[PDB]
Amino acid sequence: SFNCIDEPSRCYFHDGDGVCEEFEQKTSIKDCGVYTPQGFLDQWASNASVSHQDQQCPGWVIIGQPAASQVCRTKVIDLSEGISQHAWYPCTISYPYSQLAQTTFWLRAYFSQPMVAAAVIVHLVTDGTYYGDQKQETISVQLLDTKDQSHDLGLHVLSCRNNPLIIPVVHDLSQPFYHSQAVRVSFSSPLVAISGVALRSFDNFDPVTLSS
Amino acid sequence: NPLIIPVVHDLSQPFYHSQAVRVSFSSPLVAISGVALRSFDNFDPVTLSSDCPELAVENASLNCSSSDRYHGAQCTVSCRTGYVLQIRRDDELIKSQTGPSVTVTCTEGKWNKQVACEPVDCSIPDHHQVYAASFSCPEG
Amino acid sequence: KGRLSLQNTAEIQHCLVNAGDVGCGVFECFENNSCEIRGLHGICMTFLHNAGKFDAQGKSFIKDALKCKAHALRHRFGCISRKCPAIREMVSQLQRECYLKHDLCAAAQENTRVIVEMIHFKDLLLHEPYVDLVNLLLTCGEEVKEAITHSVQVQCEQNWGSLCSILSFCT
Amino acid sequence: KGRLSLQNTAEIQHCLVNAGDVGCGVFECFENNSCEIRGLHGICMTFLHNAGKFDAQGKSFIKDALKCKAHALRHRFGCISRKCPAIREMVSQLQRECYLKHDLCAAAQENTRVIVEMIHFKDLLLHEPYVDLVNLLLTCGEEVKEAITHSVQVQCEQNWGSLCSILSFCT
Amino acid sequence: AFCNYDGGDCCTSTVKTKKVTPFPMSCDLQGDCACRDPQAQEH
Amino acid sequence: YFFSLKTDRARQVTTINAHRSYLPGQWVYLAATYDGQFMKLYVNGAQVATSGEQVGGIFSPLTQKCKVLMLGGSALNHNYRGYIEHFSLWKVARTQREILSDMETHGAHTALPQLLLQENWDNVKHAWSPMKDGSSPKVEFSNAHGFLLDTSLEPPLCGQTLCDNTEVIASYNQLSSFRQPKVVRYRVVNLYEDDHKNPTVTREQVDFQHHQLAEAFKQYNISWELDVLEVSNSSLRRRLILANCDISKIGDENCDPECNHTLTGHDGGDCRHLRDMDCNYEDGGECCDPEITNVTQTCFDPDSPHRAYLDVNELKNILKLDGSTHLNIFFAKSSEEELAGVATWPWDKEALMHLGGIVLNPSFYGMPGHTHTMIHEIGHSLGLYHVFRGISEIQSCSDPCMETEPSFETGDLCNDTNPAPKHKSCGDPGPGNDTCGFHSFFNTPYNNFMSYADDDCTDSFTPNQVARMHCYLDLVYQGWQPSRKPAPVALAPQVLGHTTDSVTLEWFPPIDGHFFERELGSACHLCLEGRILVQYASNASSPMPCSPSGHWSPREAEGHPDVEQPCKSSVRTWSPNSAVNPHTVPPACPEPQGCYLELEFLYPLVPESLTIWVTFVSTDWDSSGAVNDIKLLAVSGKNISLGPQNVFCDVPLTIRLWDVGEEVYGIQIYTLDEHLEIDAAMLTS
Ligand SMILES: [Zn+2]
Repeated sequence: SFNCIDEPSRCYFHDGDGVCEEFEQKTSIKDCGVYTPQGFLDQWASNASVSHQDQQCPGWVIIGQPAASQVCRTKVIDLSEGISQHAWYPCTISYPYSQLAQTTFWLRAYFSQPMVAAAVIVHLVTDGTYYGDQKQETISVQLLDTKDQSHDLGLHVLSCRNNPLIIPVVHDLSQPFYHSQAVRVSFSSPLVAISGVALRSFDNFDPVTLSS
Repeated sequence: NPLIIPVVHDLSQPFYHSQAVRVSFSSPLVAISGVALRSFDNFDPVTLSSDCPELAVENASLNCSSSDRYHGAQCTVSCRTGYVLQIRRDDELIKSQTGPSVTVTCTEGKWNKQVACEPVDCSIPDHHQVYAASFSCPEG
Repeated sequence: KGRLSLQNTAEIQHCLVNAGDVGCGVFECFENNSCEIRGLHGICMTFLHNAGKFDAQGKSFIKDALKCKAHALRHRFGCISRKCPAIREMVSQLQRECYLKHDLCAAAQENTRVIVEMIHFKDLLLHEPYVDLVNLLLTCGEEVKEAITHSVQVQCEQNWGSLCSILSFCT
Repeated sequence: KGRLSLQNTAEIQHCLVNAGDVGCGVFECFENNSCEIRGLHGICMTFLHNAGKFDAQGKSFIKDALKCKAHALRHRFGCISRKCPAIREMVSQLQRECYLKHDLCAAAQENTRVIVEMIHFKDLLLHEPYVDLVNLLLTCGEEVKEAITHSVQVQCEQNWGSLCSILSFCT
Repeated sequence: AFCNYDGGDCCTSTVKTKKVTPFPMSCDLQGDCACRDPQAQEH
Repeated sequence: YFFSLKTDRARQVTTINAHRSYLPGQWVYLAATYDGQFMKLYVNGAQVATSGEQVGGIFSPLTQKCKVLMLGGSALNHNYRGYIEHFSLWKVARTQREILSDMETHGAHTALPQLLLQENWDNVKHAWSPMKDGSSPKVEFSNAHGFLLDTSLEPPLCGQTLCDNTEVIASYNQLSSFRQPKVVRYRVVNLYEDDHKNPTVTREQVDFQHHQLAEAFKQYNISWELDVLEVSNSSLRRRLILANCDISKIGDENCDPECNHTLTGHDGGDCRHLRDMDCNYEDGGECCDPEITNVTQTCFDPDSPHRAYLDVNELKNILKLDGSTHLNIFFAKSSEEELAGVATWPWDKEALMHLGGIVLNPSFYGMPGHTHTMIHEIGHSLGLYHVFRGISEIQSCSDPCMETEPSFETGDLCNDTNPAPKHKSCGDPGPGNDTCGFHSFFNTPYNNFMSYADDDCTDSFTPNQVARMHCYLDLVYQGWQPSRKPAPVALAPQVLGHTTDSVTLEWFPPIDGHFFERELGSACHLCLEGRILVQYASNASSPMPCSPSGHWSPREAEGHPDVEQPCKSSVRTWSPNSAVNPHTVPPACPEPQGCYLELEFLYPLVPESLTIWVTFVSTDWDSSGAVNDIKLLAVSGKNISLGPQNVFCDVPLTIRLWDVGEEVYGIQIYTLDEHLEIDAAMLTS
């Protein structure tokens, strides 16, 4: 985990550096973004709409590939920093009102190119673990499509090691395919902050245009 | 009388050519008249997996020379000093980390992105700048 | 849990009218019900398990008592209010009037050692017909009462040491 | 279930050395163990729940008894054989030598009405330290024994009618 | 204040265990058995 | 190492870390740069981490006189322990080339306007002032450029010794001068009664096994000199000796196949399906006293003075042989018996001690059907792993190394050894889902001795496994071979510099690490380059916690530190709560002094440094230091006291000793922690 870039060969450490290289794409997933497999293609959300939109945290931060330079938050107590410029957490509802009222927040992100869903990538800057509250929180990754309701995928817990959490789309081949259009992410804890959602598809074939 | 078993397959796993079906049971009274296998009559997925208007952005520098705004008019948009870039995408497939600038491309008579060079937002002065003083910003 | 509606009365009624009144089939049907009247089937099985220790008079008493209890359970279960205290009252009343009319005291004075040494401390406390049989049996003879209190003290020394150490002597 | 190993002897030891000997924190830590020695925390809670009914002598006795019990429990839990009979032996021995040296019989003689009506059936039948306290208070005073056995009889009429109906009179 | 606030046992700043454990479990911590000493660190 | 920054304009303090735990005995040229956009940290000349969040100057010029610069600590007493050699602060940001130039020129630097401060400690009071309540640190003599060639080679991610390095094992492969014929002396321990009539292994078994051993190694330049040692003791001979049977599971009710015998009571009745010959399941001394019946018949008490089962380590403790001049072979009957006893690796602390050797089965030693299973136990004693170590002995598929490809630093660490699973049948095994990363194996080394195959299909060693055999006989086993040829230089000399007329070259020390002539009956095998004696703990003692005057003898806290994971709790360390019986609650250590470990050193010397490998600490502590106190003993009885030190899980504690004018023959480590795990100690003279 070093690289030397001179004729007298001065060297530097490239894992914690903020610049991605050509060789670093297959090795450091934490600096060059999510590593797409060779048989698939990732597409990130566009025209993402949120629920508790405010002046402090707007809803256009989900657009595009997020910065992977943001480290995981271990038992984060406060979110008064400049985290909303590169992420999104609910700001209208604070800690005690969310803890007592037990409300719900959602992120209804749209997409641009209608393709099938092979996996759903959700990249978060934190696991939502509180300094006092040690109880784990579980989020739900729904999925929306054109001219139909949904195709549910289940629920998942947050892991710091898997910050770009991947949801395998469960689908039976006896059922006909569907063109995924939007992704809805719902969570009830206020400390869940989403940096960006994605959608994995096939760059080889599209199974909707043929099975008309 | 025919029992249909939906085949579960995760789309992250690549497809495979199913060749044989094993049916195993312990009750002696099971009588089977025939077993089938459902496939796609259309495709084999193993061999497959073997004029835009002029755009103006405030507080920026449109240093691009797309003289003809046809399908493929590549332009570059960069904000000025003290201004950060906001992107609201419309139609796109892949993204690239351009940096402080961005590339906006023409597609079907509309631009693929909506960029906006919003000014940077300084914090409201409460503490940490002047000790024991009152701050009254008249502008913003 | 105060009503016998949790378990359907139709299936237990079909079980009662399908089985015979000679064996413990009626007590096999009645033992699974909503109200906790469990224990009659255990009495029917244990009385027919230690029947060889009794004499001819005792075995005739066992046959007559089980026949009267089965005929009464098939008889007076027709019109009765569906609640657990009423079911407990009618079960205790049929058991009392069946055991009093067939000379339980005569069978006690025949052979009391079998009738006081084959009882079990486990499931005696939680079964009401067992408590009914115990508190009806000791009013026959004073020696039978002394033997069953000796058995209770032996079972205290076996299972629960609380009442042995506390008030072993009354006054 | 004969070993205390199933509950880590490290976490309960950490809980013992982390808490203080004034309150019921040691008995709060001690209740979750592999052997069934539950009941000391109930004694500590019930003694510190109805402290207003006791006088100054009774309150001083309660404070000194809980202080000595907490100090002895934190002291002699260091080196002991890991088996449930040894745990019962050391708990009962510390309870006996703590109650005897602080004049439990004097607190029985001063205010008996609070100390004999505080026992609850089904909370002493399955708890060994409650049984130890009950028999020590019974041996402390004759009228205390009479009052606590009257409470035992009222609770037998409340809960379990077996030993009331069986050997109400001893001889 | 007549009995010197029970030697400071009702106030957290004057107890070696840094906790308050009143004699009745029924007394509320902000009522009769509360730290009402102004000389403590509560004020 | 970390470098934190928070300017007056900014709102968030940001830290920059390093990429590795710091070395507690190496000179590090730490360099922190900040230009205005990116702050960078250089550890020993390489850029480790750079952050670009801080912008602007660090303070306004109006508050210039208010900022202060502190060295070695802060106002909240965040004190530093170590040496500071050449302080330097610049008024401008220097790039990496200037950092390396200031490294290579040391402190002999001229005056520059960018050069704010360049302090070499010849007059501290001219530019620095101590605290008015504190005292100035002491000035000593040290050299940062002490070595211009690093003589330390790091072992790989799943290696253990010096010869597991990539460039040292290859020198024993290409060259042929390192594979000369070598004679290794070894012994066979034969137990007899007091009448010289019954052996543990017959003489014809030893005669057949010696020729079969020399036949399989004569093609690899290895010869074995056999010296059979016979010990006559009827107390040891008549009783059962077991090797794989642990002593803790005998008292535990959990069953285990290693302890299941009629002379063990079938794990004390804890393995039989039924749960005097049958009423002895754990008669309270009635069946163990010799006046009633024989002790070896029906006694299985784990705390009896005389019992039927005997562990091999207690047999080695009773015998107390010499392992520095011979290889000891012992015998033990075991219920498992699929393999022999657990051999001692050369990188263990028991490589040359009396507790080390090869434990075999006496009913298979010398038999023609199981002759080769000693040879495999030779290969475990000579530094060779199993061939399936990179596949079968993999606890998790996210391991640091897993032999999916042949390499010199993965799995078996041999290129000729193909990856293979755990197989018993000869030839290439069938496919399965047991392997985590492969399905089809071709050219599996079934012919190698390291597989679990039978006697017929094991014939020869791969030529990449003879380099390790000829390496470990020079590294660890130099005292075994009677040849006076010293250990050779295992690495080629490196060219340091040159000019138009001369070229300067340096080479490594020889591979065994000895810097002096190997003279027996002296301390010359522990001296270092520069007349420095470095020694470990020879004798260790600690009081029993459940006894008033027990004073049990710990064993795992003596030798060199051997822990695979330096923060996970292990079994090769000394613990206060490990001294108790498994059926006894461990007591808490006393308050004002705590439980202590008394270590004793073999050679009493005037100490210069003391290093203690504290392995595992509890997550929370009452005092700030886990080790409460350290008392240096003396030959004159003056206990020199030292206060608490803050230990870390990974980095060993290191203490520099000033003004100790008396020789120290041992130390005492007083701690209050229940689960503190001391592994080793070292007294650098
Ligand atoms: Zn092996």
